[PDB]
Amino acid sequence: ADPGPLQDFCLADLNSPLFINGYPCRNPALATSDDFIYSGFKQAPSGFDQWGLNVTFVTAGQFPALNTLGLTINRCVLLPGGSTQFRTNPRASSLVMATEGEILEGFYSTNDNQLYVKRLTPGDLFIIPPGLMHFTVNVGTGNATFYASLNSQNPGGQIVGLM
Amino acid sequence: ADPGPLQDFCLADLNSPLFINGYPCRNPALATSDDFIYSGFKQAPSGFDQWGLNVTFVTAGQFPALNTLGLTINRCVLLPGGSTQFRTNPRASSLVMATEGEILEGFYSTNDNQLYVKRLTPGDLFIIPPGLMHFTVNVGTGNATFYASLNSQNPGGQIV
Amino acid sequence: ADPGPLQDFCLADLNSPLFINGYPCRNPALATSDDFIYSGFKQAPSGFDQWGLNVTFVTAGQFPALNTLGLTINRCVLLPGGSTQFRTNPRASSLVMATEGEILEGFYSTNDNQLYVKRLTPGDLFIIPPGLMHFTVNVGTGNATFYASLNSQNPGGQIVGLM
Amino acid sequence: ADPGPLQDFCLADLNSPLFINGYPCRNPALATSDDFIYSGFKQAPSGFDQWGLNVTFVTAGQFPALNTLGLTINRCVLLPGGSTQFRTNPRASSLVMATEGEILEGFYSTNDNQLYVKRLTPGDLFIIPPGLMHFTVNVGTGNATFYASLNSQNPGGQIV
Amino acid sequence: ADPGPLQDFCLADLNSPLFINGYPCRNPALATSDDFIYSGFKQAPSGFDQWGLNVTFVTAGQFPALNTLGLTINRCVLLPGGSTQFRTNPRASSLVMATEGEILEGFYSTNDNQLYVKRLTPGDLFIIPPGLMHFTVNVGTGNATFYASLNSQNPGGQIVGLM
Amino acid sequence: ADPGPLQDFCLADLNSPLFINGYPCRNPALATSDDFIYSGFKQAPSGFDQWGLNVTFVTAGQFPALNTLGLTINRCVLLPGGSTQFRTNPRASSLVMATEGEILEGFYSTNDNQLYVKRLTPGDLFIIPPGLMHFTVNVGTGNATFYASLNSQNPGGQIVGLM
Ligand SMILES: *[C@@H]1O[C@H](CO)[C@@H](O[C@@H]2O[C@H](CO)[C@@H](O[C@@H]3O[C@H](CO)[C@@H](O)[C@H](O)[C@@H]3O)[C@H](O)[C@H]2NC(C)=O)[C@H](O[C@@H]2O[C@@H](C)[C@@H](O)[C@@H](O)[C@@H]2O)[C@H]1NC(C)=O
Ligand SMILES: *[C@@H]1O[C@H](CO)[C@@H](O[C@@H]2O[C@H](CO)[C@@H](O[C@@H]3O[C@H](CO)[C@@H](O)[C@H](O)[C@@H]3O)[C@H](O)[C@H]2NC(C)=O)[C@H](O[C@@H]2O[C@@H](C)[C@@H](O)[C@@H](O)[C@@H]2O)[C@H]1NC(C)=O
Ligand SMILES: *[C@@H]1O[C@H](CO)[C@@H](O[C@@H]2O[C@H](CO)[C@@H](O[C@@H]3O[C@H](CO)[C@@H](O)[C@H](O)[C@@H]3O)[C@H](O)[C@H]2NC(C)=O)[C@H](O[C@@H]2O[C@@H](C)[C@@H](O)[C@@H](O)[C@@H]2O)[C@H]1NC(C)=O
Ligand SMILES: *[C@@H]1O[C@H](CO)[C@@H](O[C@@H]2O[C@H](CO)[C@@H](O[C@@H]3O[C@H](CO)[C@@H](O)[C@H](O)[C@@H]3O)[C@H](O)[C@H]2NC(C)=O)[C@H](O[C@@H]2O[C@@H](C)[C@@H](O)[C@@H](O)[C@@H]2O)[C@H]1NC(C)=O
Ligand SMILES: *[C@@H]1O[C@H](CO)[C@@H](O[C@@H]2O[C@H](CO)[C@@H](O[C@@H]3O[C@H](CO)[C@@H](O)[C@H](O)[C@@H]3O)[C@H](O)[C@H]2NC(C)=O)[C@H](O)[C@H]1NC(C)=O
Ligand SMILES: *[C@@H]1O[C@H](CO)[C@@H](O[C@@H]2O[C@H](CO)[C@@H](O[C@@H]3O[C@H](CO)[C@@H](O)[C@H](O)[C@@H]3O)[C@H](O)[C@H]2NC(C)=O)[C@H](O)[C@H]1NC(C)=O
Ligand SMILES: *[C@@H]1O[C@H](CO)[C@@H](O[C@@H]2O[C@H](CO)[C@@H](O[C@@H]3O[C@H](CO)[C@@H](O)[C@H](O)[C@@H]3O)[C@H](O)[C@H]2NC(C)=O)[C@H](O)[C@H]1NC(C)=O
Ligand SMILES: *[C@@H]1O[C@H](CO)[C@@H](O[C@@H]2O[C@H](CO)[C@@H](O[C@@H]3O[C@H](CO)[C@@H](O)[C@H](O)[C@@H]3O)[C@H](O)[C@H]2NC(C)=O)[C@H](O)[C@H]1NC(C)=O
Ligand SMILES: *[C@@H]1O[C@H](CO)[C@@H](O[C@@H]2O[C@H](CO)[C@@H](O)[C@H](O)[C@H]2NC(C)=O)[C@H](O)[C@H]1NC(C)=O
Ligand SMILES: *[C@@H]1O[C@H](CO)[C@@H](O[C@@H]2O[C@H](CO)[C@@H](O)[C@H](O)[C@H]2NC(C)=O)[C@H](O)[C@H]1NC(C)=O
Ligand SMILES: *[C@@H]1O[C@H](CO)[C@@H](O[C@@H]2O[C@H](CO)[C@@H](O)[C@H](O)[C@H]2NC(C)=O)[C@H](O)[C@H]1NC(C)=O
Ligand SMILES: *[C@@H]1O[C@H](CO)[C@@H](O[C@@H]2O[C@H](CO)[C@@H](O)[C@H](O)[C@H]2NC(C)=O)[C@H](O)[C@H]1NC(C)=O
Repeated sequence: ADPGPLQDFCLADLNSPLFINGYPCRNPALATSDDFIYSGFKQAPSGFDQWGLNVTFVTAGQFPALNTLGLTINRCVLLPGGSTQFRTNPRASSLVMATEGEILEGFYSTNDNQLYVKRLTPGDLFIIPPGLMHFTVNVGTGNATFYASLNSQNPGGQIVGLM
Repeated sequence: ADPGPLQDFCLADLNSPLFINGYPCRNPALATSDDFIYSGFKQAPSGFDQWGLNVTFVTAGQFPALNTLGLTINRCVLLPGGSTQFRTNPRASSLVMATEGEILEGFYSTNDNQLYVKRLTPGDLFIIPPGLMHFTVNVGTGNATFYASLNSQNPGGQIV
Repeated sequence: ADPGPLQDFCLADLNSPLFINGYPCRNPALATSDDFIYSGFKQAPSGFDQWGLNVTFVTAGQFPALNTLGLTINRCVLLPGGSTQFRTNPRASSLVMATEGEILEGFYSTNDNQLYVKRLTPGDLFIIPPGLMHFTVNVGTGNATFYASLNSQNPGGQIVGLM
Repeated sequence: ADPGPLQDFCLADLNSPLFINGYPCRNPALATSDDFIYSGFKQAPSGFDQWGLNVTFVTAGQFPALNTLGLTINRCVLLPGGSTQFRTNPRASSLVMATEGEILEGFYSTNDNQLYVKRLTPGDLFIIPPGLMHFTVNVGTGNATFYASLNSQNPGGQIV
Repeated sequence: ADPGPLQDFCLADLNSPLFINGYPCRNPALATSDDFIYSGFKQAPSGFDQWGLNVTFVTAGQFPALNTLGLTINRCVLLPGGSTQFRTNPRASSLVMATEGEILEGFYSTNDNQLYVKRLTPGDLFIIPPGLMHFTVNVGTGNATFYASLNSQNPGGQIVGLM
Repeated sequence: ADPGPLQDFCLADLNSPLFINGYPCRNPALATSDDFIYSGFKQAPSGFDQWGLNVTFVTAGQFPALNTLGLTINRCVLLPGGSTQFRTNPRASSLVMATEGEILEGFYSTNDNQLYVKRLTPGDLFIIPPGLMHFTVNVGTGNATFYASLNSQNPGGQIVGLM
């Protein structure tokens, strides 16, 4: 549901004094190859929340080249015993790929909160419809790592309940 | 640019005799937890094209639960010396994450085909705007693996 | 974010054996004036949930002419002491109009769940961004009534927390 | 058909010197609870046009918090004998709810202007597809009041 | 505002008994090159309305390959003294190109119907925003021909006034 | 896929120092009738590329009134023996109308590049789905002229192969 792009690219000007839907852009003539790579995932999680989750975000706020292009990827690492609590992504679907460890991944539908839940091991994909309450719990040994691909440059994230 | 969903989910009925924009759906009341997991990536590449590329596709055609939900992920594995050739994804952006090996990833803009190209190592991301000509070359020692996340259930792919 | 209409109207065929995004339609040549009125709100709430809320829904599931046209209105009645609990509308904004009694209406943003809350009396409007956790509490005398206008034929509704 | 929002909210800066599709926004960090309520409907109609209609508008121009969020509600009050004349909402559907009095509400399709018209009494809803010519006539004894919910922050209005 | 296509093409099955938003499609495997050409404009206008206008329509109803692809072209020919009356295209912009003769082309805005009117000679373009009341009158000698490009497979057309 | 317009019109301010998705706009109160006509097609092609193609562009970059309104028209003239090479329009469908001369027009699908090719004479239409590789070659005598209608204010254009 992100607005369609009206040109090739439009790098977010993160220090603009203006506020618009999304971000104003830098001069596209000034873009270089370096603007289209993002290397943030090379930094390991620097900490975890009280529930054992670290999220490393890659939205247009972190990766200016994502502006207008409709995509986000977030890396989630769960300590042993860690969980996400109940969360939503208000403005995007989330396609989860497990890459390390083992997790319980589930979402609740809008039909009396019917729960669709599966155990994921590395390689597994799990799709979360937009805005629906979901969770991840680490059920394996060591850390669990998964990547969420979302169809918005800024899906948003909200903690909705605790466990 | 995928049409927005008008309900929670709508699993593609791949055996329907009808043809519509996207796919007709199975009865949502019959959907189970098993319908929202996809395990295709656990199968290693079974072969490679003449250029050393294997693509393992996860569109709504392979993962029915993606129907109406606007996302695709593809796994690409390149043998040493492998290349993707020049390709487009006509109907989606592509966000590439390198996970193994090292690649050259680039795309051409519509302004005299200016080339934006970078070396990617595991962890790096590279964004290809929708429809733009792009390529990947394996410049590392072993196999290169990267995943393309696309904002369509069926972005399409074309060698140009 | 509802798909745009590709013709004047497309009345939901609610007894179709097919399932598609949205609803298949009846033959538009068979539509009559009666198909574009909906009188469900003339029935008073027939009951309330354990927390004192009655919702009378008008989505495309109840009002076939809404199919493809991107709108829903729901009537909410709260008994004295009643509340909605914490809820989301996953796929639409919600514009609330209070018409009877007095309510506390609020939503939480995705920025550390900052709460935006106001007391509403009849005539007041309050806008809930899409997918964001929100609530209504009856703080007046007697029943509270408000109408939610949503920009989807089927916004969805999910109870996300209790109070 | 309103562009999707790219953040939680984006209050219209109505005093901006810039002009863009929609409105530039105020700093979201400065938004308060007061920004998400609108109390304009507490003012009764201050006057009526020659045809006995008063419209009290709530678009993003009046209610800045509606900016990017895709909704509008307008209150229409018709004096006895009043009428709206033939009008369109070019960029949105209109879902009409009658709340006081009795009205004739109708719209014309694009198929030889077939007329779909119904009598509405309080509680009734009537849906007008986007852009289609429509009208309301007061057929009751007192004032008629109805609210139009539209799926745009700025649907537009035109007498045709 | 047409829904985005979810595949390469989707030729309208005009003989389907089903009704959905837009059209159900033929088997894309059966599509041939001939399905993507439309030659209706080789037919001259066969008649004119009360007022001297002939419209030759190319929507998805006439050109099945337009289904899901978001475009329509209409050819309009005006006899001497002919006019369109006041009309709207409810669901699309219209980009008019004059190719023969001379016309007065105008639309009214929603701001108290301010009139934007220009007269066009062959080669000229004039843009009509979506849904806005507009008209064209033949002000030259002989026939006037112009083509309307619209960003919908089925923009719709309505006479709204009589001029 | 162009973002929907949020007002009647929004003429591109091409002299703005700002960069956003699309274009910032001039004050709509200053717009006049002349802002909605574009006469660029009155200029004949001033030159041709290596290969005998001239494109006269009418995007929002040339015709500011197209901004937010979702349409573009391009005129293409091919010298004898001329061709476009393999090209894409990344962000729009293209509806081609041949008006002078004779052309071979084709596009390749994403299904192993199956070729859909037709030859066109004046009046014929041919639809190119968005982003798909396509070409036109002049196969008649003299100049060939066709107009491309695209459902974007800035579809973009890319040479993808050399034929
Ligand atoms: C789960 O994931 C966390 C975060 O990635 C791991 O903790 C991190 O481990 C890094 C490497 O093991 C630590 O960096 C090292 O720091 C030392 C001294 O400062 C350096 O000499 C060394 O070269 C590295 O740079 C990093 O400090 C640490 N980060 C955090 C936030 O804790 C964690 O690893 C496990 O826990 C830590 C506390 C150590 O005991 C590790 O040995 C141990 O593996 C991951 N857990 C598992 C089971 O893999
Ligand atoms: C690059 O990636 C490809 C595909 O993932 C690797 O080839 C695959 O290697 C597997 C071994 O890890 C092969 O499985 C074996 O198959 C034989 C034949 O029946 C079995 O008897 C045996 O028990 C294993 O199951 C798999 O068949 C093979 N697939 C293909 C399509 O070739 C490749 O590995 C390298 O090449 C193969 C041919 C072997 O020589 C591997 O030992 C070798 O590492 C990957 N290349 C690199 C450099 O990592
Ligand atoms: C809050 O809203 C509820 C639902 O609208 C009100 O309860 C409803 O009141 C109706 C009319 O007062 C009841 O219908 C009547 O039934 C009787 C006997 O069956 C008939 O003789 C009569 O003609 C009406 O048809 C309806 O039964 C009732 N519905 C429910 C679900 O309770 C409620 O009204 C208040 O509570 C009820 C229990 C009565 O005591 C009412 O007198 C009282 O006003 C509304 N509350 C307020 C404060 O307005
Ligand atoms: C139809 O709706 C209109 C607008 O809401 C009603 O007119 C309004 O009636 C108010 C009374 O309820 C007027 O307020 C009074 O104004 C005077 C003048 O200064 C004050 O001194 C006095 O204290 C009140 O505040 C209000 O001015 C008036 N507005 C307009 C634009 O006319 C209308 O009511 C009917 O007409 C008016 C003129 C009075 O005669 C009312 O008593 C009468 O009911 C509504 N019509 C009906 C049939 O309900
Ligand atoms: C989870 O782990 C990630 C990765 O280690 C942490 O992300 C890092 O968080 C810090 C502090 O929030 C960020 O620092 C910020 O950097 C920007 C760079 O311009 C600067 O402007 C800010 O003022 C601030 O210094 C850092 O960028 C960020 N790194 C990445 C790759 O995202 C995250 O904090 C961890 N979460 C928790 C809860 O511990
Ligand atoms: C690259 O590697 C992937 C992963 O091994 C290969 O994908 C696999 O391809 C086979 C054959 O195309 C698929 O089997 C087919 O399934 C369909 C539908 O069930 C059926 O009609 C066929 O008869 C056949 O059984 C298999 O599902 C697929 N697996 C996954 C996970 O996608 C791919 O073939 C390799 N590409 C090349 C060029 O070697
Ligand atoms: C809140 O009050 C409303 C209005 O009184 C109640 O709505 C009504 O609910 C009943 C039972 O769910 C509906 O009955 C159904 O009618 C359809 C009509 O075709 C039928 O197919 C079903 O099998 C069933 O009989 C009724 O339609 C509905 N009325 C309206 C106007 O929506 C609602 O149940 C109350 N909620 C609670 C929690 O009490
Ligand atoms: C129908 O009744 C409504 C409700 O009384 C009238 O709306 C009110 O109209 C006045 C004058 O147009 C608005 O005041 C103006 O506000 C702007 C912006 O602050 C300012 O620039 C002007 O100088 C003037 O003060 C007032 O805000 C507005 N109230 C509401 C709630 O919308 C409307 O005028 C009546 N229509 C007719 C035809 O009588
Ligand atoms: C305007 O002229 C066109 C072109 O001849 C007419 O279009 C044909 O109309 C008949 C009758 O409905 C159809 O069966 C044909 O398929 C149409 N052909 C094409 C190419 O569109 C049209 O009828 C004329 N309109 C009026 C009002 O006279
Ligand atoms: C305007 O166009 C009409 C329709 O094409 C012309 O009438 C046709 O003229 C041709 C001669 O070239 C006849 O073969 C057709 O039978 C006529 N058809 C109809 C429906 O009249 C008309 O001559 C044109 N007038 C001018 C002044 O250009
Ligand atoms: C194709 O012909 C057109 C029409 O003359 C040329 O368009 C002009 O190009 C100049 C130089 O960039 C611009 O300053 C003008 O504003 C253009 N006018 C119009 C109406 O577009 C175009 O340059 C030619 N292209 C080639 C490759 O020769
Ligand atoms: C094809 O088109 C070109 C461009 O319009 C023609 O060349 C022009 O011819 C006119 C004469 O009518 C001259 O006034 C221009 O100066 C020429 N311009 C250029 C750039 O050459 C050409 O003659 C046409 N050829 C055919 C066979 O139709």
